[PDB]
Amino acid sequence: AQIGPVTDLHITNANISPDGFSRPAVLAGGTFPGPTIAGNTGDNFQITVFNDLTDPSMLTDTSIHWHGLFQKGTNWADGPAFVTQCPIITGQSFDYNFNVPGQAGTFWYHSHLSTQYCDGLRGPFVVYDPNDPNASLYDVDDDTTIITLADWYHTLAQQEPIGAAITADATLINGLGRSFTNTTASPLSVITVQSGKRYRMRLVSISCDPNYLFSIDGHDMTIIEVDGVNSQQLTVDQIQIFAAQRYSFVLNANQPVGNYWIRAQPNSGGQGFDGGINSAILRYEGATVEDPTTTAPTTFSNPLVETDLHPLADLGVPGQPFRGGADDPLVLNLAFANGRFSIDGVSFVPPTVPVLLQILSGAQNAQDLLPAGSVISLPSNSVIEVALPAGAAGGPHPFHLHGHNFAVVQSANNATPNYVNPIWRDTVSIGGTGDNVTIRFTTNNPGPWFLHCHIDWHLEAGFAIVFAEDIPDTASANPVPQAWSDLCPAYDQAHNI
Ligand SMILES: *[C@@H]1O[C@H](CO)[C@@H](O[C@@H]2O[C@H](CO)[C@@H](O)[C@H](O)[C@H]2NC(C)=O)[C@H](O)[C@H]1NC(C)=O
Ligand SMILES: *[C@@H]1O[C@H](CO)[C@@H](O[C@@H]2O[C@H](CO)[C@@H](O)[C@H](O)[C@H]2NC(C)=O)[C@H](O)[C@H]1NC(C)=O
Ligand SMILES: [Cl-]
Ligand SMILES: [Cu+2]
Ligand SMILES: [Cu+2]
Ligand SMILES: [Cu+2]
Ligand SMILES: [Cu+2]
Repeated sequence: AQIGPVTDLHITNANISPDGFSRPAVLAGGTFPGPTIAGNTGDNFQITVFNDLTDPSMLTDTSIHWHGLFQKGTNWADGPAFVTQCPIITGQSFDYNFNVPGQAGTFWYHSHLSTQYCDGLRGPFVVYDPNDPNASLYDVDDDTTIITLADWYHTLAQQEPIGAAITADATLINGLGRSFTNTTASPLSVITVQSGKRYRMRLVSISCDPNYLFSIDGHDMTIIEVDGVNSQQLTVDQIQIFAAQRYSFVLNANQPVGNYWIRAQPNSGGQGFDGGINSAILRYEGATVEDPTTTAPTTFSNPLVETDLHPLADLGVPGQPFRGGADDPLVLNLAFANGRFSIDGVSFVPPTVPVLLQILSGAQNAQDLLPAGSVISLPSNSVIEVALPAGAAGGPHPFHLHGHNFAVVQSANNATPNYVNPIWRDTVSIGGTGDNVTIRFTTNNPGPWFLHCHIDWHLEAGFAIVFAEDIPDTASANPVPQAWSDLCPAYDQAHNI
């Protein structure tokens, strides 16, 4: 079952074996992935997070972010550790109490402390629309139509050795899949459909790192939502999905009753499908309980290309139709060297006092805010442009902005900008060497909003900045509950800070 919008959520340690290999994990709701948190557009979510963690090898503190939800007036509830709160300590709980006005779509939640989400704290978050403009395109849309794609590691996140390459050991689809090495025939996930019906498949990348080439043998996929944003219908036969992105697609169960491979090929780790790695099963009702015998094509006919997507609504693009045509046009220098990422020459290291708390205590320009050089102010009620030119090692980097979605004025692998009708989304691949992926948004949400690469290993290695949006109105716009005020004193006492 789905939980919420008002629910408890316990964070525990447990052993799991999603690929047949046992290891300890950090779990929400006792499962990997965690349970789906759900409600309707405009609902009040009250998610009381109980930190019950005891194993220090995966950190006993936690903080949870609700990825893609704007948190307008509730910046304190956003979750990034040392940006909007101090972590919750073990044996304590915290009520994330917020509203989702004006949003409906497919989201997710994840730890936002260190690389802890990699250790298991990740799950879907769905905001249904009772008046969804896409409702008539499908018949079924429920917990059974959510598809999560996850990377899974045998080595614990905190135990990844300095100086060695990090790659995953299995791809998990709906929490199950097979290991790339020492493969065993552990159970695969099954997604069941009924011949003749149409399904809103909610595809969620909960990856810590790889992008996936997602496909379903014999089928094609009609995209109707991108990172929470309704799109015009776009039919594809493969979707390259980067870490933290979401799509809804219509799956028409229009093939013969049978079994079809679901494929998710990561860009690193195991290549191909030998032994059933990188795989799940689409099973029609009435099919034999056996593995598919289908193949992929050598070449896909209609892969997703981001510039092909367009909003369903007339969203346009803010600003003027040329580079720099914004109130606050930025170009970030995104770099990597010697194990650390930087933005404009500064590698992100979380501060002792959360950015939001520094603001509430009276720091009132970004030069006053710590970490020095990692916080950039944005003016209120302004069009912002951020160019994100690629080139830094470890690409393609999926960049994500908290508190906002954005128009993707320029996409990967295409030098032409689009000031008319590009998709809006919240996580975008910045592409490859020489690209100039560029985003736009308007500043109508006071508070400190994290901008970072969503490859969690890169975030940990510094690939982030904080946009302190409308510093002057942050305090008035974001009244804080006592429990939030209590977080840092409890954390600092527990940690002898
Ligand atoms: C990406 O686009 C930005 C503008 O959005 C370019 O920024 C300009 O950079 C030149 C020097 O490279 C400066 O003289 C300008 O002041 C910048 N802003 C402009 C023209 O609007 C940036 O060069 C582009 N990067 C790449 C790698 O193509
Ligand atoms: C590269 O990106 C541009 C801009 O998004 C794409 O150009 C648009 O193409 C569509 C489809 O033919 C036209 O309706 C628009 O008028 C174009 N807009 C602009 C500003 O040129 C282009 O198709 C993309 N290239 C590829 C190969 O997909
Ligand atoms: Cl977000
Ligand atoms: Cu986010
Ligand atoms: Cu995120
Ligand atoms: Cu990255
Ligand atoms: Cu984030």
